[PDB]
Amino acid sequence: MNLNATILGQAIAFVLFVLFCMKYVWPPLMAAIEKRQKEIADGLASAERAHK
Amino acid sequence: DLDLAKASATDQLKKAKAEAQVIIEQANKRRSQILDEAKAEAEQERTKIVAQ
Repeated sequence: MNLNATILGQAIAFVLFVLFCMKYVWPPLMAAIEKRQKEIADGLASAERAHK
Repeated sequence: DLDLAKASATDQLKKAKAEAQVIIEQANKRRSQILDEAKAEAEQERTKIVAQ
């Protein structure tokens, strides 16, 4: 089709959605998941210590 | 489990500690029985030998 100034405009929108997603969306979600996964490991350790 | 392992640890400690003392105390009862018997019959023997 036709190449256009839209190629630069979309490149501003793309970078800024990646920067707000990188700071705000991703670190608080993955801290919250890993904080659950970690506790499951803590429960397993406790079962081992109890038996011993 | 993190609680039954605690409860059993105190349960064995209590029972084992009492029996170890009971054993050694009645070893002293046996010792003093043996000594009392010997200390008595030494004269029961001598009082027979002078009558002889």
